[PDB]
Amino acid sequence: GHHHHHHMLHLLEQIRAYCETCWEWQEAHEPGMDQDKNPMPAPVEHQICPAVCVLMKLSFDEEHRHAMNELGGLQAIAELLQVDCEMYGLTNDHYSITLRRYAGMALTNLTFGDVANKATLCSMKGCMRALVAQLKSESEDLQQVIASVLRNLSWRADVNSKKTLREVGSVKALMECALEVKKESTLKSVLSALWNLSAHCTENKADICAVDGALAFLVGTLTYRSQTNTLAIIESGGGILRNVSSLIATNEDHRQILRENNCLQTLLQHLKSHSLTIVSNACGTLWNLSARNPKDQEALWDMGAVSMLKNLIHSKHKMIAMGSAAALRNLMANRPAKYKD
Amino acid sequence: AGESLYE
Repeated sequence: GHHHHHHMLHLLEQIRAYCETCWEWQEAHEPGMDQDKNPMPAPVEHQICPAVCVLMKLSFDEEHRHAMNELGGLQAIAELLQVDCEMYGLTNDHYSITLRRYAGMALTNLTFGDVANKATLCSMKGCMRALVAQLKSESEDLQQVIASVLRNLSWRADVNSKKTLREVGSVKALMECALEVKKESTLKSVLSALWNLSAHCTENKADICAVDGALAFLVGTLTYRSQTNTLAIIESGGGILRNVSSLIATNEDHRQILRENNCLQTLLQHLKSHSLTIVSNACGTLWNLSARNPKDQEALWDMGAVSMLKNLIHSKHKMIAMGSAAALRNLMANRPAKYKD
Repeated sequence: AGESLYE
């Protein structure tokens, strides 16, 4: 019979009505000292977590996602996230933390494989500012959900969305976040988001390198010791390093940072990895760093890089074949004088 | 890093 997503409608209607409640408060918020009363709408008193929790679970299925997209679900969930962040700031309140996490999980699912929803969410600038700001939250699980959203927003982004992600300071915020995270799984999401952002433009690459301690940290991630039986951190960190190494190659200071954290020698060890992503990333980084610098050319020569790169030039993987060969040409074309006697 | 459902 009349069997539609009316429960979903009811759950969206709950969230829109709570959103409405909140915007009445902040419309009425007399700048600064609103009054002695001090009561914002509390999301617990509206039972919002259960509502957003249900929409989050429904968002794993594609058919419910289609229904959600017809009924403006992404706009409502994003609005919910924004307003709570704006009202209560960077709280450790578990009810507020849980709310933002579940909202962010739904936005992650809703932006997955959906270029329109990526653009819509990116066009909601206030929500995007809230997301970025939540990377400074003391909840590392919130950070992790926030980075998951930005990871999907940074993948197959249209040019305006790419422009917005840059303008809201997502790149700097993710890199500064990364330096302070303890939980491995949080770091994965954070570095997954950065790896994506790092391929967009020179400006994003430059901003990653400009963050204090960021290149030293990224070199450290190359020898990360996982507690989750995965190479995600080495792959993502090295992938970020590969994309930004085009700029590091022009910069003697940034090269010197890499040298003192044993980067080139680690990149050579990475050529023997059982992850082909790690080998590929290293071949890309070595390609860049072996151009236009005698110091690192001579250093790679001394570490046996030429013999190591030879072994991969006939690889069946294309970027390993291309990456090792181009780095090999550079070293062959700049043979140090002491290897001609 | 690609894209993904939440995990």
